[PDB]
Amino acid sequence: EGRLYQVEYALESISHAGTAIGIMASDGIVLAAERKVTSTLLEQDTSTEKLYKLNDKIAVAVAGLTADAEILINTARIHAQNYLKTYNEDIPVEILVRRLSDIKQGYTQHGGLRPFGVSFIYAGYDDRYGYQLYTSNPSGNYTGWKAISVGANTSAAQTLLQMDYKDDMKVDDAIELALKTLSKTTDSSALTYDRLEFATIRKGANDGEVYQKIFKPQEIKDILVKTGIT
Amino acid sequence: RHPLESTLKNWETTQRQRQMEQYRQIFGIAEPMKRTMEMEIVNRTDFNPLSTNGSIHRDILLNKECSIDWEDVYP
Amino acid sequence: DGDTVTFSPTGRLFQVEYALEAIKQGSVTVGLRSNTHAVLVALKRNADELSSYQKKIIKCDEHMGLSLAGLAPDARVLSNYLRQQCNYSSLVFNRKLAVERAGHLLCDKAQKNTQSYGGRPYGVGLLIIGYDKSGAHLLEFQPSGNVTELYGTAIGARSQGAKTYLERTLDTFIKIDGNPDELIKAGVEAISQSLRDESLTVDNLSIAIVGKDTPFTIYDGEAVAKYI
Amino acid sequence: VEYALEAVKRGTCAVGVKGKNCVVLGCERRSTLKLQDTRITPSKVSKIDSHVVLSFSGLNADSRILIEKARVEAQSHRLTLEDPVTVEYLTRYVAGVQQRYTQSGGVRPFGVSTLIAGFDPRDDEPKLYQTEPSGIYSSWSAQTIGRNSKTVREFLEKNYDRKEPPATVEECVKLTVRSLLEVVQTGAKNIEITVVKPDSDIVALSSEEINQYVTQIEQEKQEQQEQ
Amino acid sequence: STFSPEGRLFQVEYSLEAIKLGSTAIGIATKEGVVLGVEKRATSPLLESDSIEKIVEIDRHIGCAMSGLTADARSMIEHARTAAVTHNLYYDEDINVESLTQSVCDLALRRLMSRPFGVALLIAGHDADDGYQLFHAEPSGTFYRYNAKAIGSGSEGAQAELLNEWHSSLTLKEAELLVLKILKQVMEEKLDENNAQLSCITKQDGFKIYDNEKTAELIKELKEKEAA
Amino acid sequence: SLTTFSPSGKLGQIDYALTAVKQGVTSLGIKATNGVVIATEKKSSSPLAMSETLSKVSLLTPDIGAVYSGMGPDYRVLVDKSRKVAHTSYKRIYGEYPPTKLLVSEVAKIMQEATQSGGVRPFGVSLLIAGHDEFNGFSLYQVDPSGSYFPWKATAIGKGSVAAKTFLEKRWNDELELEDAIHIALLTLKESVEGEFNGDTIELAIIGDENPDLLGYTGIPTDKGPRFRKLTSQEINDRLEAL
Amino acid sequence: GYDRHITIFSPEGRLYQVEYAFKATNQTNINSLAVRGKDCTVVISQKKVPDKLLDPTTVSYIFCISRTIGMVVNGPIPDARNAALRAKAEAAEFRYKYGYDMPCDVLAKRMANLSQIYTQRAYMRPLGVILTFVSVDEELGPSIYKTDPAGYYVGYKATATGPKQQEITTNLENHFKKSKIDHINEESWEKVVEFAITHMIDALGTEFSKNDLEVGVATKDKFFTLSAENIEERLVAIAEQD
Amino acid sequence: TGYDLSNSVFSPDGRNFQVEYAVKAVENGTTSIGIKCNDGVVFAVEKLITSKLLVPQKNVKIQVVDRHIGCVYSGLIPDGRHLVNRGREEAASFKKLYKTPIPIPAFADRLGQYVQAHTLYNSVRPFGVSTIFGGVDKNGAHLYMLEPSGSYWGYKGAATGKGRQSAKAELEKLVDHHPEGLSAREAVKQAAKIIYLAHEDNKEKDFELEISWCSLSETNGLHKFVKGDLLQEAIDFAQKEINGD
Amino acid sequence: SFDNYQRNNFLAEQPKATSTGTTIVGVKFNNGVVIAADTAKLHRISPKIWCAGAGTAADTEAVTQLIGSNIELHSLYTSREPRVVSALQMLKQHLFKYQGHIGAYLIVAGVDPTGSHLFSIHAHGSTDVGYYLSLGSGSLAAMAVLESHWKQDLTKEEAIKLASDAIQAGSNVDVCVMEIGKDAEYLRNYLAVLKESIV
Repeated sequence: EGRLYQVEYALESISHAGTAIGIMASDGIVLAAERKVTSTLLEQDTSTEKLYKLNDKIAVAVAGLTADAEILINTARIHAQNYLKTYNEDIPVEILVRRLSDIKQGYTQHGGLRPFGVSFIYAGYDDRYGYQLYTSNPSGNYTGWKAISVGANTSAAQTLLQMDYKDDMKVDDAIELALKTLSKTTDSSALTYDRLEFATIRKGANDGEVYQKIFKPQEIKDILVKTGIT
Repeated sequence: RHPLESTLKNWETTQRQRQMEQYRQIFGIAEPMKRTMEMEIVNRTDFNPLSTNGSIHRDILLNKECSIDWEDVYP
Repeated sequence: DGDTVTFSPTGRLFQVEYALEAIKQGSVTVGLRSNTHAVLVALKRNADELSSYQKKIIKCDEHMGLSLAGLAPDARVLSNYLRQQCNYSSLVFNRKLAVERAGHLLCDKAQKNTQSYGGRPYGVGLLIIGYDKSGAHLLEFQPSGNVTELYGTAIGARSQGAKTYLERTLDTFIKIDGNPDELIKAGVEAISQSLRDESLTVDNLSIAIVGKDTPFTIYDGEAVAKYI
Repeated sequence: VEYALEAVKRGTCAVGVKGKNCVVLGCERRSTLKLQDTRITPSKVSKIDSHVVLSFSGLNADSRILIEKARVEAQSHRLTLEDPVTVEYLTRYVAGVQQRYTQSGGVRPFGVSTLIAGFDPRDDEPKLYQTEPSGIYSSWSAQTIGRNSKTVREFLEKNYDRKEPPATVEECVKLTVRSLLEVVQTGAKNIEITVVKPDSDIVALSSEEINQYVTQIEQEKQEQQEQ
Repeated sequence: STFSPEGRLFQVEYSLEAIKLGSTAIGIATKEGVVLGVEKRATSPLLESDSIEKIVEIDRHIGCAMSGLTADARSMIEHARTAAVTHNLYYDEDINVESLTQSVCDLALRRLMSRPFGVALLIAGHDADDGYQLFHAEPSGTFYRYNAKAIGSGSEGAQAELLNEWHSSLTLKEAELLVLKILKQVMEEKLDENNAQLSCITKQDGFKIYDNEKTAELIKELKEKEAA
Repeated sequence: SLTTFSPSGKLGQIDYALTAVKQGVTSLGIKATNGVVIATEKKSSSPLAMSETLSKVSLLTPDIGAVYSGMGPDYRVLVDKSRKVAHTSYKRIYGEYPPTKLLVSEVAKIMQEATQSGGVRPFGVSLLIAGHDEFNGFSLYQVDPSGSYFPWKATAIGKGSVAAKTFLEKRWNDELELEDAIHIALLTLKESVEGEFNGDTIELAIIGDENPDLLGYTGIPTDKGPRFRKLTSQEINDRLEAL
Repeated sequence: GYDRHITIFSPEGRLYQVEYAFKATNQTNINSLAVRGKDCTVVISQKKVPDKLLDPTTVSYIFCISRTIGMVVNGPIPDARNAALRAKAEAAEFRYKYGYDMPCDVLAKRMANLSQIYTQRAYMRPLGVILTFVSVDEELGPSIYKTDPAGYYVGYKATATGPKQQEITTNLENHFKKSKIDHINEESWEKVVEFAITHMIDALGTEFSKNDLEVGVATKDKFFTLSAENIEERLVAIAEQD
Repeated sequence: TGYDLSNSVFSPDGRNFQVEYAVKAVENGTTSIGIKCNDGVVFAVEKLITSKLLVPQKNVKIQVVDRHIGCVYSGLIPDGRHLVNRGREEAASFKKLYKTPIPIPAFADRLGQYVQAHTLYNSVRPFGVSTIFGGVDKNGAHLYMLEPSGSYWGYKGAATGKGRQSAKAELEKLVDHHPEGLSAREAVKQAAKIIYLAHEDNKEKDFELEISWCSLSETNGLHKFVKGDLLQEAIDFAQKEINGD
Repeated sequence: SFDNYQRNNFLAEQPKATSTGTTIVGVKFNNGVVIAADTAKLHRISPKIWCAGAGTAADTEAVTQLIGSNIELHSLYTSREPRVVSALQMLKQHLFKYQGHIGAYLIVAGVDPTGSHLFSIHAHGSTDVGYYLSLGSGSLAAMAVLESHWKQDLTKEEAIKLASDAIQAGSNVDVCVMEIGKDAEYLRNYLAVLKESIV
């Protein structure tokens, strides 16, 4: 047949995991993930749910078993820092996503293991190719994108990206389109500021380094007061 | 070269091999074979490339369930 | 079942019953012993009139011998193993293996493949012959590791005739010593009795002989014109 | 092994031809998915060393690990001899790993077929090798892998003689675009092609250059209509 | 790996039935040398020689030919080459051919009951111990000595004439036109230097494979002999 | 099944391990503004069988405690490996006992390493871990067989979990001090309880401010000693007078 | 289905190779009892010798693990002997690791945690046995601990086991309902053996000819088992009491 | 049903089926016996003959184990050869290390455990063979019987194989008329009667019987075979006894 | 752990480690045990097991906190208090494993459910025991002091006065006293170019 049935079901697994978006800019990258329907008693700043920081200059927006993803996230940190210790210089986003996407095929190569049920939208910056946005899935393939989604309702999200995305837009324009996308692909009756996570990458404070903030729930309110509803 | 080198690197397994020799002389051919066959179906069945720790039930068969080595803080 | 260690509902081992069905497929060989020497006759097989007829006699440093009654490669694994088992015993100690442990070593080593989960037993009947610190020996080996010192025996397909003959004439071999003469010819009559309508010829038939002051010398060569 | 070759028969069409002093390889590539970026996108055709190339059809995931295994070998061979690995030796290893992962239960075979090609130093023969899940290496002067490769293989075997390798990179490229244009009803923006000339002159062809070949063949085909 | 109700391995037999529909390789021995020959089938006229060479050298004294997937046996042939030349590099002698034939066909036992190299094989060559020797080898462990033998779809049907049409005193050219007469017998085709390939194996030639030009003077010689 | 995927991307074997958790004798924990509580029901057998040897609740670091629902032997090995990790990865490099986040990450890894490795079923336990970090404070986590961990304000697992979290979602609000959380937690296990409700059918333990009286020595004001306290049956029978 | 054959969860969270190891605990149809005095802990087993040519000196279900510690087993004799050889190796290593004698509590934990291995590995069988320890511990006094095929472990004041175990244990509970103490209220080990047998004969109804007893006794210096005439004094004293 | 297919699987009643199907191999092997004596131990074995081609001198079916210990077995015999073989080094290493012979209870557990260790994992099968073994040590004469489960118990007298049911009427009916048991000479004589008489179930096969003993007084505490004058006397004793019917 | 070896021999052909060459005592008393050191040399294995150390200071702090980790895990794995003979066994096994290449000289003193105990480990893993010991280079004077003025059952006060005298022989002291019913007691010291930027 030329198919793998566990791997088609691992792709069906990430299709249960809630919707996640990532959009590039002409100078930066954005990430925007939905937390699905959740109990009132869950904590809201201690819960490491969808987004993470893999070195000074790379993030991830994950959909899957978070438990699987944690090990890959940790190995990306270890590899990135060991690269930075090897070359005294930053790890490119593509080398990092290659290394993690190998592992996710290396288990898929095999009968002694299940493959990891995790998709990974990566944002990062380097002095190879500037800002890079990557996407990677349970079989271990990877692809670069300008604007992409993973997890549940991936297709409905890419139908909202397809016609609206204009190639030149800035970071703070993409912060609109992430919420236009997520709210149209919402898995809940409506959004609230605690139900989503965001992280961004920008060219330093101004020149030199890179700026790499995670939005805390008030900063998430601050981007919702804008591009919101009436 | 260093007088403790190799001697400490192999201490974990070499002491276990000698402990199986006491199991032979005190309890016959049955107990070391029984344990070394448990060792082979516990160590060789731990297939997990991202997990290099070894195995949790190994200490339940190895007496390391409630103890530390410098080798376990300095992997 | 076909499972290599598992027991049937009636306590049977189908894997070893089918290791003994290889006796119902290997071409005949026969053997016997006396006070001073022991003998085996191997009858061979071919693919076409052209084909060269199959080798089935070996030795262990001219101290022991061996034949096959099934898969020659499996008997060759036991042959090379026992031949090196007799090679390390010779060179390390300046001694020799007296044949007593050859039977044991085979019967340890063949039981193990029914014992462990793993690759199947050596699928072949074997006849081992040698000379000791005292006397010549014949050992029949059987798959799953039985050794029996049978005073005469025959193995391979339909070999019931040559057993019947070694039994039917307890004279001519048991009592025969010094010179080897009638051992070869009498064993050769027992195998020659067994063939239904097939043929005996000077390449097709080969004899192993071992004993006191005979360094084990393989007889399939033209000297066998003395014994057809 | 049988289901595994249906992975190749599920993979993109990949094709090539020898010439008297070059090899050209190419693939049907699905262009870009509206929102994908070419610079951030892997080529299908892939360099192993400055004088060696690999292209393919089937599991692209397995093909990363197959090319990544080939890349560590090709450099290790170079390191261990200063022998810039001959294409016939690069092919031995890559065919060998498809043998290794056929033979066992556990570590199931790579669901991939390859065209491997290159030029040894001063060997102006274009060495082209084809490999499959079992680890064969059939060489070919021209070949097709992937899906729909019926009409591609039929059209190629009607347009080339093994004793007729075109010397000019013009005809070399011209043949292969006609061939892929039988399959690509989706239009000739979807194709990608790459050339090896000897002594490490591996060269990719641009999206403009293949068009001076799509709109050279197209009016040649219209002249064949008016004839 | 598994047993049947009747003494024989399924992982061998259910493999070996593939070579019964494989390429029809045929070899002939003579007083003057050995001949080895094949249907030179190609997947397309686009395939070059020096790729899937269905006949190969092992050393100046020895060649090989086969009927299933050549790349499988090509792995065994890597070891066959290296083991042979390392014997010579260490001991300054060509390994006497039958001892190579066992050592190269013993790879199909790896130390037990193995998954097969799904390909039967024809080692052939020279030594001073038993002369020009033509063998056969298998996913089991087997032999031949010096006569005609064949593998692949036409082979056992061809074997009925190969046994008939041969004798010891033949010179090589006799076997050359004899190997073309047989190789045509079932292919539905005109053999030529595109549909057949040949080799002669002698003390004067070593192992050598007939060049496409010499395959056109030997087919011309058979074609003009058709009037006899 | 060996935890390989079913025809709609479910892990198969993990949903049955969650059902082993679901069958267990309840435990629950609450974050309170000045401390955290861990609470569970014990059972054992007749008045022949003690409920008072190695407790169902246990101490992981001087500032973290744990409690479970499901298969007791699984939990008991997870906590005794978890104790070993805290010393061999944190304390013997950093000189500080690991904050709750890291030691929960390590327990979560042992559980994930079971939903993928060879020859092994998932662990059949959910672990509530609760404790104090100087930097991010008084904290509560649930760790499930799947290896995933969720932080909470309050949570409950096992038999009573649906009622106990229904109660805690109606009850808990961002003003509760440690003691009124105990008075809701007691009223909650007063509705998990299958047997008699008393100071040996309930385990109850706390993290608050430290007790240098439990350091077992004094003279180094620096050290504050134990953050976690195992309440005795007398300390429990006082509060069981008000309920 | 295949789930029943190995230690892998079935649809309702069960482990059938642990449950079918519980039915293995019944195979001998033995019943057993263990009880504490003020200073001792004492353990009792039924005995069955089917063959007329079997040796009763060797139908043994009571084991000394090491000087002060012992156990009784319910389930097949081969799995029982395997437990006794684990348990002696656990205790002999503990005096090496920690410089003091292994307490019963930690041994019953340590055996119960090995039972968690076979209870998690798919490629091992649980043992078919329930254990019950005896020792005198300076940290706690005389003690008893249970263990079963799942690795469930629990300390006891007095316990009984086998296919009749709910009857023996029901009448033990209804003794402590009267005395209201943690141990049988007597000082000599002999008194508590004679009490235990008074409840064993009352419970199991088949009046004990001396062969139906095997007994171990733990005290501060020694765990030991009753010699064929030492058993006879207990039996005469119970016969003198009524 | 359908649990039968591997070694380490309890079926619905908690039974290990590879005890239940291994003991069927013991049944259909050889029938043979042994007795514990006031001074010593006796073993008496059925050397069944199906054709006269054997070397009956060297077809030894009782096995010498230690200087004072011996052994005998029924089932797939190759299994029992291994048990004896590393049984010899197990005893001889104990003797080399301890500087005294191994006690029979001390031997009986190590062997019972080597068999039991093959009933745990499914990477191996049971030993299909029952064994009877014994000897003399400073605590006395001792005799044990072992079964594929690793079950073992001490015995006064024991029997095995297809003849076992009528043998379980000559056993019992020894000790029911000999509650003292026997000194080893009458155990040698009585034993031969039993196994002769046990042929009642089967027609048209032949045998020789061979016997062996060790004692404080019938030999100086060494294992020896009983053949010759005393075995011909024992056969002569037995010969008339089934012929009493 | 062995890394960066075979290179330092060439670089030396080295900073000195902070060895404590001072002197320390333990004295067994009417209701407990005393130890003291001539100061921070009084490390804890556990609240009731204390070590006065000497020789390489980093070795003493590292091994005592490793054995104290083993013993903290131990108290959590048994539900019991640890013993001075447990610490003595583990220091014997542990310092035997590191063959005196870890260089610590180390008193062990403490109270446990069995009683009050006093031992010392020398670098080879060798052990001594008694009613009193002194260790670290001043000890030859404290040999005479303790043998002379100790007697059957000094109470707290005289053991602290004798400790003062013993350490004074061979101007300041740390002392800690383990009393059999009570929390162990710890006593300390008882006796013109310019350029600028923000970074």
